[PDB]
Amino acid sequence: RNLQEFLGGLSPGVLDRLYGHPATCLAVFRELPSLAKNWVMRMLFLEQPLPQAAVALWVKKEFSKAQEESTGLLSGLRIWHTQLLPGGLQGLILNPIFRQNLRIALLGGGKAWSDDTSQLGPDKHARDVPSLDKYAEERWEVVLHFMVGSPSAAVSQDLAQLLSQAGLMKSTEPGEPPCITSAGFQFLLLDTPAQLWYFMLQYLQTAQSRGMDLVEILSFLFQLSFSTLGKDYSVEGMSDSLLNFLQHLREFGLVFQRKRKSRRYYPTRLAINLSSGFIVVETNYRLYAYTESELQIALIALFSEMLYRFPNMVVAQVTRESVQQAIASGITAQQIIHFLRTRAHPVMLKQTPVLPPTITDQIRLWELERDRLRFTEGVLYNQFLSQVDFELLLAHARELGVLVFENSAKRLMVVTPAGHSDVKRFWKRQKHSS
Amino acid sequence: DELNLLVIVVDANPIWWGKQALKESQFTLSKCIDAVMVLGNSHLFMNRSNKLAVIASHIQESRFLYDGKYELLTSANEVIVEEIKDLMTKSDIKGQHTETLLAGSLAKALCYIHRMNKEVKDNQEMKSRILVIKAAEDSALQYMNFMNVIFAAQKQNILIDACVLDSDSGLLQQACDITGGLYLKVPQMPSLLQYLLWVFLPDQDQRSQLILPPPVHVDYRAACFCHRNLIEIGYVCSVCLSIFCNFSPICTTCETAF
Amino acid sequence: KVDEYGAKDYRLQMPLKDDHTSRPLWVAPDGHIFLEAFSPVYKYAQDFLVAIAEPVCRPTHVHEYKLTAYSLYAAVSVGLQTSDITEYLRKLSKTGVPDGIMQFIKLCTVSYGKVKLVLKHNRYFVESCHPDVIQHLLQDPVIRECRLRNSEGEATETVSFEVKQEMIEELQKRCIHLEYPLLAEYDFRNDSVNPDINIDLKPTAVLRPYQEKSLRKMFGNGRARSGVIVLPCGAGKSLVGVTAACTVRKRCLVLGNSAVSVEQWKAQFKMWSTIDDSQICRFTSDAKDKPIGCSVAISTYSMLGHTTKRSWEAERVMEWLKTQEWGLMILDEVHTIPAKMFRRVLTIVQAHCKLGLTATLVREDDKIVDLNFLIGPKLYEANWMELQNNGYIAKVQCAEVWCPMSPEFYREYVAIKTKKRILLYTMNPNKFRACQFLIKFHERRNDKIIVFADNVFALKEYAIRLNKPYIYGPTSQGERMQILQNFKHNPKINTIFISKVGDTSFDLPEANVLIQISSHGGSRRQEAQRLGRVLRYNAFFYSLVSQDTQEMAYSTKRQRFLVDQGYSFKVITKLAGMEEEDLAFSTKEEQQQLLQKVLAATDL
Amino acid sequence: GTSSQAEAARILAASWPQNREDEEKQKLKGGPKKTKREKKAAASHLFPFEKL
Ligand SMILES: [Zn+2]
Ligand SMILES: [Zn+2]
Repeated sequence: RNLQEFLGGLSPGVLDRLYGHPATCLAVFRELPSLAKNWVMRMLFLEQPLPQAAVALWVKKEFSKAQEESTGLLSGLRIWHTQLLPGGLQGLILNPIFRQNLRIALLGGGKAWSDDTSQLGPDKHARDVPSLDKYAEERWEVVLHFMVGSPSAAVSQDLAQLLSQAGLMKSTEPGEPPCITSAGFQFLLLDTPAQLWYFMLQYLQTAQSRGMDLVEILSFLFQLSFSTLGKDYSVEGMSDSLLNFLQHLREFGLVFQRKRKSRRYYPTRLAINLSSGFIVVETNYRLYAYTESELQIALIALFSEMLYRFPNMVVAQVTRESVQQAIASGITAQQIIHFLRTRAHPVMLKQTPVLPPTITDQIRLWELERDRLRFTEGVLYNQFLSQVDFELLLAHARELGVLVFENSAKRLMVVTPAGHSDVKRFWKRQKHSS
Repeated sequence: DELNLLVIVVDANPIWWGKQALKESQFTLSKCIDAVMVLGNSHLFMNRSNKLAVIASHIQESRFLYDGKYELLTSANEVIVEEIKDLMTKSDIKGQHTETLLAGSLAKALCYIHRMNKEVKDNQEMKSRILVIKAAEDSALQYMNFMNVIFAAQKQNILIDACVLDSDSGLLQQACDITGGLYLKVPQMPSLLQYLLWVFLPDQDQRSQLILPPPVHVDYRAACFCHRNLIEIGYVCSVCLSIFCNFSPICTTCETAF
Repeated sequence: KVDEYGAKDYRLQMPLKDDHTSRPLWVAPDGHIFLEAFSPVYKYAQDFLVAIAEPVCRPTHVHEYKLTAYSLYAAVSVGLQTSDITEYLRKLSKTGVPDGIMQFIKLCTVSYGKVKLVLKHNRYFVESCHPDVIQHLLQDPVIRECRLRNSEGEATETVSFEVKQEMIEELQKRCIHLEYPLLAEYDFRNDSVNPDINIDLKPTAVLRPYQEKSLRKMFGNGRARSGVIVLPCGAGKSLVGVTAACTVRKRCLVLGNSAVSVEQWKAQFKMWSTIDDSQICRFTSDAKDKPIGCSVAISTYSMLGHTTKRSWEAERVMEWLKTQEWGLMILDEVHTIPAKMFRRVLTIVQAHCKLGLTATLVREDDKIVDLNFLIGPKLYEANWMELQNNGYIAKVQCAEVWCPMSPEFYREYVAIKTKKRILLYTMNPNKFRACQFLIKFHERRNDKIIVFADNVFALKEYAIRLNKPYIYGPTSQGERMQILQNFKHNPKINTIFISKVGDTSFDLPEANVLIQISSHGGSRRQEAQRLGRVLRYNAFFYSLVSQDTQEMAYSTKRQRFLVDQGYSFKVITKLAGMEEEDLAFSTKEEQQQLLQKVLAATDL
Repeated sequence: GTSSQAEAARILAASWPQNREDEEKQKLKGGPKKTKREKKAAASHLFPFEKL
């Protein structure tokens, strides 16, 4: 799910409170479509609502579908609201709080998002951007290894409970480590920013369980998204619960902090992209990956056969058997294609499309092999003496919604096993009434 | 993967702004600079990958101008303010030159766009447009260079948008018509920012969706070689295609070419 | 060596990755070379690797080459020495050369020029610079039969002895097993024993730079050695042979496969060599243009190795031909050299240099390895991708489009197994409709079409249904010639059907569309040759197969050569506008009627 | 027969690799085209008979 889908399902009060922070308004604005952004900018300095027809006349007739989609999205996000214009007309005006906060974030005003940074002076134990990136990568690899279950990764029990609630891994027997399900494999195959966003959404959906303010967490996350890389910020000025949440971020590698009591924290590149190549693919079904970490090697080996492992290179061959095994593990072909496209080497970016069509088509065809046969358990009826009697029973089954397949030519029909009892009673009752 | 580059050329001719200040009108150069900065901030807000460049033209040369608000915008606005203050404070009138060096700024903008294009990753296309705000009168002495710049922009498929404030410029109209850009004259100067956000802010694909004012009556008057003045009817050589205001027994250009 | 993921991992073997990625090369412990094409030094690395190793795959990004003993023999045959090749391999490694490659290279390159085979006065001799190797190989029982009568010591000057002419193949096969490979170097610059002819190519037959590389590699230090040059049929292949014959300036012998290829070679010589018709002769028992006393003689196989009684004129010509030395014996279609009777053709005639030319070196029964010592090492292998990138070879858009099996045919296909199912998927109504649709679409745009189809029995009803010309194959000589002659210069007719006849080097005119149906089992050579008949997206060829049949596996296993060549086969499952127009077998009545006639064979 | 044409077309045109591709097409193509360059790439990789 995207950010807009999550925001649209929130209550109007939550949306109104979210707009109170300038950082949140910018994040919402940058998620809007291109047409919506122009409307927002035009209505930035309007103190009066505009007629719906007047706004509708800005876009041409052919692009009316996009206009309707953008208007519906804006209404769902509650950026603007309909006003009863005098004379029976309907006026459209942006939310005053959201508009004011957006203007403050753009034009200026109020206090800065962060409290201050020069009060404590220079950092005694400051790091560098490559060091922060390495720390974030190490944390993410540790998390993904703990998803696999290797003993090399040791995380807090709360993280394991969160993963269990996320459905990636289930602890059937207490004490023993949880077993990763098919959804866990699908999530592991997902891209790193996508994995971060999914994890954050799962956290937010269960945020109320810990008694934490959703609005504050969202505002802090959006503020972190727009933060400048390599620059620290003051921990002070935040509620304790948020601080606890920040600790979880320290576990996830999004935010670097030397000590729990330290007043400084350095956002990482992963945190920046939270709001939103080394693999070469050849026409002979060969992958040449410029990677060294065991994570990428395992990910590639999930859907391909490894051949050679040079110290800075991995040569693998994509075969039918490997792709079939990966699909049987629960990973779909679209996920594999998206993973290959995301990790595509910059050299392949010249090609249009980046991945050769033959390989993607072959992978999709290999995916279609598994679902060649379709299975539907049910009960077969073939003892219809009269067409009219068959029609009535078929209509009753369709009313019950338990029909699976019908053949009026030969008076043949199939119903679900659960609905067989109702059909049997109905057929017996009709004969009794006869 | 849609990358939009906005290069804003600001007519910083000191004479026109000084006359405007003496008029004690509701519009000043400071308000124009603020509107340009707000437009740039909005352009950067439109998309993450959007890139902004600001060039100010002066009688001397072209200057590359590039708490509660965005951090990158805060840095960008401060640099632009410092650059414009440095340009205006050190702007000394030394000579009889008064026309704005608009052509040189456009050439620098084209060079900058060409430089930025190569740095773009091959998987993405950098759609680039040039926005020009005109305050002083048009200069006919740079007709050939202006036409060369227009042709280069058309060859590289770069939109050129002109925002005339007081006096209409035929060269800007020709540039907008040839490059497919928008030419607009501001009726009310204080409302400049609203016009910029309503018209020039959206990209070309968005311009297809939106309804925009029709183009103004673009002129195509040529410039005589020996007069450098707009003319309606003139003599044109059949060899070098040079244009002359009066008939001559020998072509001056063809005389030069041996 | 370790199988944690089933992959041969050599991370610990070659850690020399100092700084940092500038060398676009990777080595392997056993042997292999990986090259990065997207490097500024791509051309120099390609020139270095071609001269030392043969390629195994050339995709668009990462080329893969293989190191073999014969490749190193060819490399040391050129002026390149051990120190130069080793230092340049170490120069571009980016990982460090494993200590399993240096020893192999040293062992291969040390014993190259120790033993030579020479021909003089119709006598074969083996000459060794180091006398010890003569005693080393003397104890070999197989070599002892070569000498007659026992060739005491042939004390000359350098120790040599004579060998049996008819058993030269056996000693060549044994020498490589003894790690003493033989070389066939002919120093044509200074002979004074051979009556060198006055052949001289006209200074108007310009040659492309890729042919220049092969020609230069053939003549490395002023001498010509036996080798194999692989160039596409559409590319210039006969031109290289003509230029080599002109440079050798000696009595040339050309061997073809078909009785029409000799005319092709004669035409090539008449076009690009400036030689009078008196000297040029064809020995194929068709015109008998006095082959006795000739400069360049062109003939074909299956006649020089007759196992039966030979014609009196042919017997006299063979007797004359077996009595003198030959300079640069040229073989065409060398891929089918290792046969029961074609191999002895090499031993039945005497020649100094044996130059073999082919376009499809791939062959089953793994007999290509024998060709390494039958003639020589693989000299040049053209890179087809870069060849077509220059625009001189048509960029053929390869297609592999399959059709579902109709129910009226699949029941019989799964019911029968005694080899009678070949016709079933061959005569698939869906494949017939697809072929007809392609034929009509490409005729509407005026494109020349060649339709290959084996199983001539099916081709009969496949061609008579559309009322289009077809070559049964044993039709005649004149009918095929006139059909192919009017095929090109006629807008009325632009499509023909071929039954395994076009699977060799013929004079077929330029074509843009090729549609093959029911080809041979797994012959990669046949498919490569058929693809070669199109190139000369200018063109594109299609292959039609039937789903859920052996044709799927056959097509998959017979395209592995072209994918190594760099071609990609796009899969087409739907044809646009299939129901737009009317096609044959529209209804089920004729489709089920086809079952009786396709089961009517009953060849028992 | 009139019905024979329709029956043969139904059987042949959608036998194996259409009864799942048409289902995916019906259950997909909800969002708009990401970029116009995808259509250019498709036109460049498509054979001439698939362009009409
Ligand atoms: Zn004049
Ligand atoms: Zn002139």
